[PDB]
Order: sequence, then C-alpha cells, then structure tokens
Amino acid sequence: PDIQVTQSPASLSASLEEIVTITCQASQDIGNYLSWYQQKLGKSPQLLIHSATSLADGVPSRFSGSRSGTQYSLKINRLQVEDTGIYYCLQHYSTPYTFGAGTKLELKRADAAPTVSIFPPSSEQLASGGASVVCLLNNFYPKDISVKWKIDGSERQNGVLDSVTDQDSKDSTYSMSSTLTLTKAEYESHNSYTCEVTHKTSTSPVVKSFNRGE
Amino acid sequence: SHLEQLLMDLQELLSRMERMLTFKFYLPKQATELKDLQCLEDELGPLRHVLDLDAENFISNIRVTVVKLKGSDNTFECQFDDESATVVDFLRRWIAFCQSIIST
Amino acid sequence: EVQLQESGAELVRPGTSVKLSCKVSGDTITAYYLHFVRQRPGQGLEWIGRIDPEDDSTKYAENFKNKATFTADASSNTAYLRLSSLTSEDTATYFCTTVTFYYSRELRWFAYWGQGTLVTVSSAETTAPSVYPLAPGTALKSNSMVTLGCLVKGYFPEPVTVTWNSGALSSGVHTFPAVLQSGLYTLTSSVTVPSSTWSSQAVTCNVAHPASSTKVDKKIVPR
Repeated sequence: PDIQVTQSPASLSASLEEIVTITCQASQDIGNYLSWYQQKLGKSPQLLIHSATSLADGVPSRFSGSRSGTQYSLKINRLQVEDTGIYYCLQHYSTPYTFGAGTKLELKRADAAPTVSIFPPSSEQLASGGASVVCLLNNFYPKDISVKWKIDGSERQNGVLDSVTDQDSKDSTYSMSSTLTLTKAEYESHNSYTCEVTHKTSTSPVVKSFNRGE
Repeated sequence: SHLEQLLMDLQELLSRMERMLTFKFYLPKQATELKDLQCLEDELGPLRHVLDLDAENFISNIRVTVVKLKGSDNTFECQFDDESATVVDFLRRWIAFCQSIIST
Repeated sequence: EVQLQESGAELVRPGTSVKLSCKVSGDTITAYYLHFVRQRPGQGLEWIGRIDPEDDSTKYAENFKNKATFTADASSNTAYLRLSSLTSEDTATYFCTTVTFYYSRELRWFAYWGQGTLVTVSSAETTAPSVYPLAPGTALKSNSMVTLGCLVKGYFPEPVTVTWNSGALSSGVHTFPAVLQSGLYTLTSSVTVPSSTWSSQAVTCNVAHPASSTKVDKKIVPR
C-alpha cells in the first residue's frame, strides 16, 4: 500500500515579513519520517527540515516544521526576498518514498516598470539568411505582461518565441525575452519593426521600434 | 500488559542482537513518562535496517504497542541528545526505561 | 563534507537505454544508501529508487520496476542507474542523493544532493548553436546604462551555459529559458552595464554546448 502525500498549496504569493505555512497530508500514520526540501532555479534541492520538526545544519532559523498527527507543516517565520522558489515534502517512512508535488512560492513586490530594449538582426545572422528581431523587458513586476510585435503597423503572431525568467532572488522582479524570427527576405520586405509592451505600470502600451536601414 | 510486552520485545531485541555497530542511534536526555516513548518510535527506521538476519513484523508490532502506550492526546516533540549510541546501548537504555517506568 | 556528481549521455534515442553515474567524493560510498530522483522539465521531484553499495540490495518505485536497474562499484565510489525502454517521458534532470545512519540525525535524510544532469530522449541529432550579438542600434550616449546580449540559436539538445566576461560580470545578467521550435532550441542572454564600461573594456559572452563540444566567445561591439 504505497504511501500517498498531498501538498498544499500548489502555489502562493506572499509579501515580505509574512508568515507562510505549507502543508503536507500523509495517507497513513507516518510519524516523524517526513522532511522538507527547497529548490531554486531547477538546481540541487536542499534539506530544510528533517524528521518533521528539526532544523537542518545551515538553514535560516526562520524555517520551522510542525506536525499534528498526519498533518505536517513547513512554516516560514517572516518571509525574505531570497525565499522565492519551490518547497517539497518527502515521506521517508517506508519504501517507496514519496515526494509531495511541491509548492511554488513567489514574493509580492511593489510595481516595477520594465526596461525595454529592441535589437535589429545582426549582420552576422543576416549573412546566414536569417533575421531575428529581439525585444528584452527587464526587471518588471508584476509578472503579468503582454507583448505584441507590429510590422509596419500590423500585428505579427507567427515566428514569435517568448520566455520569462524565474523570480529574481534579490529584487523579486521578472524579465522577459521576445524574439521575432523571419527570413532575411521577409525581413527586408518590411520597414518598421515595433515591440509593444502592455503592463500595468503604463496607461498606454510602451513602444520600442526601429526602421530597417535606419 | 502493554509495557511488559514492550519490555520483553526490547529484551528480545537486545538478547538476539549481541558492521551493525556503526549505525548511530540517538536518545532523549530524559525519559521518565510514557509519552517519552515517542523518542523510541522515532528511531525505528535505523533499528529496522540493522535488523538483518521478515523482521518487519517485529518492528511493526513494536510500533503499534508504542502508539498504544505513548498517548493519543498530543504530539510530543522528542528532544534528542547529540551523543550517539550503538544499537546495543540504545536497546539497553529503552529496556532500562521500561523497567524504570513500570515500577512506579 | 561530501559531494555527489551525476553524469551520463545527454542525448539518447527512444527504445534504447541510458546509464547514469553518481560519483561520491569527500567520503566512502559504503556509508550511504544511494537514491535516485528525477525531475521532468516543468515538474516536481520523483523518487526512482535506491541501492546500498554494501549489500547491493535495491528498492524501486512502482513506475520504475521494469525500467530501472541500480548497480554500484565500491572500488570507484560510484553508483549507477540504467534506465531502459526510454520514452520522451524519461526526458528529465536526474539527481542522486543519500541516506545515512552513520552520522548525526540531521545528515540522514537526503542531506546531500548532486548538481543534477539532463537526459533528453529524442530521435533528433545533435546540433550546434549559432551565436549572434545583441547590440543597441541607436547611438551610445554616455553616463547612462546599456543592455547588451547574445542570441544563442538553433541548438539541440539542452543545455547551454552562458557567462559574461568569464564570470566577472555576474550581476545585471539575465539568461532566459530556452524555447523549442522545430526541434531546435533558442535562448537569449543579456547583461546590463554602465555605458562607460562598454567603451572602456570588452564585454563578451562565453557560450558552451557540451553536447556538440562547442565553445563560442562573442565580443559585443557597437553598431
């Protein structure tokens, strides 16, 4: 009878100095054989609390664990900017061991306007017959944002690839990269390229633009 | 009858125990009440691994006895000493605790 | 006190197998149970199983019963995971971690983890990236800040690493997650430096793609 474990919440955003509680529920009496782990940027997990209630060696003292029967709690006593990331529980009572599915914790912040940069295709890429137009939106908050590419005034949806960074561990902002990829011939058939940024920090969309050959 | 069953089960374990002496067990500083048996339950993991030549039934039934004895009202947090003990001294210690807590 | 390091083929074909290594240093391997854990790209940790190098005894998750085989070589301080009948679902980062009762309580439960190593299961062949400069196309007006970048386009599989000035630029760096289109990955990496730092000294991105044995250094120059 494999031991199942439910973790909750799946995700959460909380402010600085906030008390955060993360729960794991075990399908059986597991006693003190559950531990808590932290993972940032998809890198190595780190043990936080072991045996339900004991702080591990080099872990901030704001982390603590409690247990009530089959309910287990990870508590962060007053959240720090660096605490953004993912938290996991693990039953290690008997084989097979089982991880909770994780909690994605993000930090709330005051608003921050993106710094917007647009980049024409490099002459090195055009030589290869390709043309990637790049727009970078850096250090903004909140995470929600929308980007549109306009070519000579009309929106282009095809050839666009978007990517957003995980929350920054030092200033809680996000960054985004939008690349519009065209063939050199296609790129040379138009004149004006615009990256249009919609974000709550501006009433009207922020525009960065260039004219091909300017 | 639960205690004396645990005592004999712990006496059984010590008697048939004495490589596996490298495993490090840990004890509470003070063990004077039934709710302190939580600290024994917490070490059954490693106690199971050393138990090598279906002994699972032995540890499992010790655990149910401990759960019947430690109480149901509260989840007592155990406070362990940092000093480790072999599987032998650990077993002798809890045996002594059982004899200690029976005669009161 | 101890380090774990995973390694293995980065690209493997479907239906074939892969053998992953977990090299432990800092201590003997006999003191540990070696557990393997995998993480799918957007997903959580998933317990695969374990082996005890002393006993060679093995424990397996249900989903990996017919898929995984743990071995160990005590002489080389290394445990191994062979994953068979590989599908695209096996595409993941694989970690090793430990259990021990030879030390303190705080060191028993997955106290040590490897850095983790990525395995891609695909029919596609390895492809080297092209690295293009990202330079401001309007004039550089001093006393401001400036954002520079490198576009790393059309490689396979993941991962690639990007540093700036070989690590000397660490702050103001954003390396974005790769995006897959038509079987090829593309990622951008930016660095923000004072406008006066650009003119006085070199700003260069160092790009590596081990899967194709590619190292590229691209100096970013004004346009």
